[PDB]
Amino acid sequence: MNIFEMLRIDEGLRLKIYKDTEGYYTIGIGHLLTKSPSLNAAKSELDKAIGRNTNGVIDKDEAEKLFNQDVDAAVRGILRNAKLKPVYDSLDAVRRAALINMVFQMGETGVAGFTNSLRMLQQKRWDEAAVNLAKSRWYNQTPNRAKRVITTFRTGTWDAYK
Ligand SMILES: [Cl-]
Ligand SMILES: [Cl-]
Repeated sequence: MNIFEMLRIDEGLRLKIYKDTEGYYTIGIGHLLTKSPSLNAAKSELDKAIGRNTNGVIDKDEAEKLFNQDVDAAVRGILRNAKLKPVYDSLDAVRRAALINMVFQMGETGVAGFTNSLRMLQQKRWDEAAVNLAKSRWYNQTPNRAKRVITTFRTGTWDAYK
């Protein structure tokens, strides 16, 4: 298992614009298009992102290309973030995947806001961090996905995904 396979399990793959769990216009592998309510603003962003007139639909390769950029952007965002970088540096390879996952889903800013949990992760207090991470809107909104990520942080194994 690796970060790509993990996020592909968590986000799925859709070749037509869809709305995410929060109601936003998305396409491919969790690629957020816009927070605007307009399908047109969504189609425009999509065409901008792909470099072609898509009429809201893309092929698998296009989906995967966006996905590669997003994972890359995620990792680089973590490494440029003064609050996140130290956490990441401290972690083993599996747990690093868990943090990248959170950042892909909720952006750097959002994760950077989990002050207490980040400190607990840094100190390698697994059980405590797992309990703290569960007291969040995130967990209440996407309980199944949150549980998988959290289990990954607690255990440091890919069990939740097997
Ligand atoms: Cl883009
Ligand atoms: Cl969920």
